Amino acid sequence: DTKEQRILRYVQQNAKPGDPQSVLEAIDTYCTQKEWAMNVGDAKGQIMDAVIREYSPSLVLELGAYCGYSAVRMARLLQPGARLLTMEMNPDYAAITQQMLNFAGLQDKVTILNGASQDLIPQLKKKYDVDTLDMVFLDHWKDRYLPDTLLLEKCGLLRKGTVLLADNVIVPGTPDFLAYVRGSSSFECTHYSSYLEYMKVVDGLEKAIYQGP
Ligand SMILES: CCNc1ncnc2c1ncn2[C@@H]1O[C@H](/C=C/CNC(=O)c2cc(-c3ccc(F)cc3)cc(O)c2O)[C@@H](O)[C@H]1O
Ligand SMILES: [Cl-]
Ligand SMILES: [Cl-]
Ligand SMILES: [Mg+2]
Repeated sequence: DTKEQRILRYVQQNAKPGDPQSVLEAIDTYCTQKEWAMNVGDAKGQIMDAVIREYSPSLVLELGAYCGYSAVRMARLLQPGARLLTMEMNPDYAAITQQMLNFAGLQDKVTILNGASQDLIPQLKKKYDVDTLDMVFLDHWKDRYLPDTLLLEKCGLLRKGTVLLADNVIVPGTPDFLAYVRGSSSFECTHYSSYLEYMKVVDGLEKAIYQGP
C-alpha cells in the first residue's frame, strides 16, 4: 500500500460521496494528522479558489494531478459546462485522481489524462479538440514549468489573456520559470504569498497572464 492509496481510502471511509468539500476536508485532515503529502493545501487552495472565481475559465489545464486535490478544488468552482483537463504521468496516481473525482461527483467536468505533459500537450488540439486554454495550473516537476510553458506557446494553446497559475514558486521554487515570466514582456505577473501545505513555511503562487506573441 502507498501513502496516496491511504489518502484515497481515508476519503472513502470518512467523506460523503458527491460532496467535494467533504473530500477536501478529509484529505486535509489526513495530511495534517497522519502523513504529510504535496497537495496544494487549504492556505494556497483558498487563493486558487479566489482566482478561479475571478476569471471563470471555460477550459483549464492542470499539470500534475497527483491525488486530485487541486482538481477537486478547481472543478467544484467551474461554471456549468466549463471543463478541466488534468495530466498525470504516474498511472497509479492517475487512477487515484479519477477515483477521487468520481467520489466527489465531479467526473463529468474533468478529463484525467494519463501521460507526461511533453507527450500530451502536442495532442491537445487534435485529439482533445482544444482551441486555446483559458487557464493553466502548474504543479508538476518544478524544472518542467518553463519547458512546458514554452511548449504550450509553441503549440498555439495560449491566447491573449490566458492565466498561468504556478504552485511552489518559493518552496521548492522554480527559479528559471519565475525569472523568465517576471522578465518577459509576454507576461504580466502577480505574486500571492501564502504557506506551504500543512506547514508554517512561506510559499506562494505566481499568476502570469499571457500577453500574446
Ligand atoms: C515530466 C514532466 N511532465 C509531467 N506530466 C505529468 N505529470 C507529471 C509530470 N511531472 C510530474 N508529474 C506528476 O506531478 C506530480 C509531481 C509534482 C511535483 N511537486 C513537488 O515536487 C512538490 C514538492 C513540495 C515540497 C515542499 C517542501 C518539501 F520539503 C518537500 C516537498 C510541495 C509541493 O506543493 C509540490 O508540488 C506527481 O503526481 C507526478 O507524477
Ligand atoms: Cl494537489
Ligand atoms: Cl494548508
Ligand atoms: Mg505543489
